[PDB]
Amino acid sequence: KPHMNLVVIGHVDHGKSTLVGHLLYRLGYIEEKKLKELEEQAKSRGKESFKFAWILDKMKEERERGITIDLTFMKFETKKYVFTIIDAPGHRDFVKNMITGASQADAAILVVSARKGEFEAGMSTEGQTREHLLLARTMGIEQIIVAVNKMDAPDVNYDQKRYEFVVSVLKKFMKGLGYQVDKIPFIPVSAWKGDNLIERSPNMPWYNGPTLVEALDQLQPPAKPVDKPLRIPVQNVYSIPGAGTVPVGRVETGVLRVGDKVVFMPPGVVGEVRSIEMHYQQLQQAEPGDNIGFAVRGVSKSDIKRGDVAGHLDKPPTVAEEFEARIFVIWHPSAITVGYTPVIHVHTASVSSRIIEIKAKLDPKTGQVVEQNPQFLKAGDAAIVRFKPVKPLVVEKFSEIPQLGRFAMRDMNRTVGIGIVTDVKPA
Amino acid sequence: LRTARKLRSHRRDQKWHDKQYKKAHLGTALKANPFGGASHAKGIVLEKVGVEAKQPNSAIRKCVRVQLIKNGKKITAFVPNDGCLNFIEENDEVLVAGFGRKGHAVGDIPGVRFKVVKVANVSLLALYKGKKER
RNA sequence: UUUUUUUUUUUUUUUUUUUUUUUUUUUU
RNA sequence: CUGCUCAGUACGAGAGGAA
RNA sequence: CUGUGGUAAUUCUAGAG
RNA sequence: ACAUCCAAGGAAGGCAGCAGGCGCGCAAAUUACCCACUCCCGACCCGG
RNA sequence: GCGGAUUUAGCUCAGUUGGGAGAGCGCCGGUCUCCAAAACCGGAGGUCCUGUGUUCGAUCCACAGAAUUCGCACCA
RNA sequence: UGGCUUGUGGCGGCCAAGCGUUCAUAGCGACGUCGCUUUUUGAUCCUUCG
RNA sequence: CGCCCGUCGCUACUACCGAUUGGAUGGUUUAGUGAGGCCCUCGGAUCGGCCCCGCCGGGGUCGGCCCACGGCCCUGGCGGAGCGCUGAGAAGACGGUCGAACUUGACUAUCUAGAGGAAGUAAAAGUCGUAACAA
Ligand SMILES: *C(=O)[C@@H](N)Cc1ccccc1
Repeated sequence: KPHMNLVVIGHVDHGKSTLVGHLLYRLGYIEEKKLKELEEQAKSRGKESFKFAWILDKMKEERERGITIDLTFMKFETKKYVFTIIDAPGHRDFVKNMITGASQADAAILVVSARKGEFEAGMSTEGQTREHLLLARTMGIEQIIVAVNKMDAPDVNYDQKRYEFVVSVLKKFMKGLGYQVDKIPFIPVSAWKGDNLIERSPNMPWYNGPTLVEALDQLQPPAKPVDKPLRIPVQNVYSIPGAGTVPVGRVETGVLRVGDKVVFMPPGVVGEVRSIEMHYQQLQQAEPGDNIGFAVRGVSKSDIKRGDVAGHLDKPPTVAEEFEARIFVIWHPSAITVGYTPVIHVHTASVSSRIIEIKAKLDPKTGQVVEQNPQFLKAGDAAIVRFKPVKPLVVEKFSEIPQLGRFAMRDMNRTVGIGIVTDVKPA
Repeated sequence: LRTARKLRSHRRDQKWHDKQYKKAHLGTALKANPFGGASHAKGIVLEKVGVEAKQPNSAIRKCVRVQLIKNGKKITAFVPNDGCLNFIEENDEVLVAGFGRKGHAVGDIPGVRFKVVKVANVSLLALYKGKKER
């Protein structure tokens, strides 16, 4: 049964965690006694409507504020697939976390509230339906399902006109991003009631498409590049009684087996795999797509962090002394010059990088040079630029390992530009 | 031949006059230094302060005050190589060791009984010559 | 028998940093 | 005066936060 | 040792041959 | 005196025995293979 | 991960409410000297840590980075 | 104690040059001028040493 | 124009002294309290054997043609079912020595906080006087 990684994305409060939680529940992955206890705890803290969300949101600050802060990973299994599902935050402060999530994903569920004002807000200039869609594209997610959520809400009440309104807006925007919009399901659901999650909803007779589970089965599994050299960007590092220090991350390329000797770049520390675990099931090998924790003998937690990359010793992950990229500028309030230093979000990493030169401005649609060494770039421009990371950074050429070779540029907490790396000068 | 005990007792007591023997005899070594008699202690560079040489010799000596791990006490330390300052950054883990038998510092040095040999769990020789690390 | 011998201070505190240079057979 | 629902709501770019 | 049993849970343990 | 899981009712534990985690520090390993050797333990074998 | 401080002249610090900085050492330079000390001249010396927003204009505000610090959270 | 009066204390008030980045009064007001007040203090000797 | 002394002013580091009846730590503990097992006076949930009586079935003898029957000895079943006596035997319980642990203080050994007071040492030179070395 093929495995897939699913990221759940969308604007703050639109219903991401409630969807995932409620889906896991009616699919029977969550103990009724636990759902009962969560509900009681939720009511007693003034937050009844967070009972499904609190399956995913566990941190003290998440519960206090009623928001997701960082990623949560859950395994569930449909008729055709086994999914690792990744719950991502909508809050603008934590889009860096959502991005690491997208970097690990094969497909995305975009959760979009149909409630009056909630939709418009998410799709507004500085909204996260807009931003998350953009970032998901740049991190290389092609398969997308959209859950038009909260159909149950009184200000919505299962209205097909409201639904078709959000669908059309979403379609015009998504097509401008390069999505193949004709192929993607727009399912009207209620993460809270359950409508169209797993079974079909009587409240919405006018809807003929897949339910969300059906839409999942209609996805297609991605290429498994087992013959390219091992690369595992670390998403987090735990220190675990019995195991020791265990990096977690999704195997992008190559294969990893217990016994293997592995190196973590850019620090250059080397350890040896004691064990491998996916969703609490011990493994002996892990292949691309596997989202795993791997115990490492001889490595201290302080040696390694998120955004580090693990490969085998003979073909270690490339550390960029500098690198070259083709970029498009989504948004900027003035202009970008040589010297401009946004943070680069690539795979699980995020490191400020200085533009040391702008070799050429390109026509954004054709790719031809329109000017050698432009005096600056502005919103709407495309370019070939050189980048020097402020601290050691791992990147690969897009042509070689695309999952370590696509990136976003962010500055003053906004997404400014997008990029693919066309060349790397190794450290 | 029957007066053996006096000579026996006399020797041990007169022996107390030897200060190094005395040093072993009193639990002082354990408590006279931040180490506890230890040869090496891991530490943190609290500050880097330039100091002046003593007597006719005139020089600026590289000096680091270090917070020790288990001990948690202030330490006066000597930076050894030429441009180690370029390579010494505040709050990087540092291993320190002493100079020529415990007691007095090198005559040129003022109040430092300790030497800095590791940066970030890396020996000094490696940073110092180009071929090794950077 | 051969020798003293007075005189005595009326008036002289202090002196910044650093100082320096050394090594041998064998006869043509 | 306080709590429960009002409600993490409207209003906010957020911080927040009602009646 | 047969069978017949109860409990969230423990080296729980009935009653009957 | 520590301190593990609590269906709220309860139930356990003594790794100063091998492995293995932490801690501590200036300072000491691997979650392996096996009864073939040396013995020993149970009854007339050959178990452990 | 979150949140606060701090970053200004070679050194250490003061200012500020957007029109654009100011002092104590330094010290450094010269004269005299073997070289300093003393003495006597002479020195001016800063992308106000960085990007972007706002603005006619950003050292200052807003929003974002770095580096150092200090709280707090997370806990294979 | 009480009492005249209110300098002193306390409080409002007309005018608006100024603060308040644009603007005087949203929120404050120089000076200058009208006063209310009798829990401060002051001056006065009227009632109380028969 | 040689050496040389001490107070006084900076800057730093040690150690001495110290209002708080000062704080922290670990060992032996006086007393008051006392879980828990255990020996021991009891108790007595409960179980079986024989005691007495009546009734039947079966083996061996005696009085009966019988057969039922009665007596002895041994078992099976029912009533007075426990009503008479005995044995082992859980909860509990008298009084104990052992003695955890709680508290209240002691006491050592081991560090330690502090306004101030007082030396020194880095000690090169600022500032006062000539003590010692040549009666
Ligand atoms: C260890 O649990 C990982 N394999 C799963 C995980 C848990 C928490 C945080 C990150 C990863």
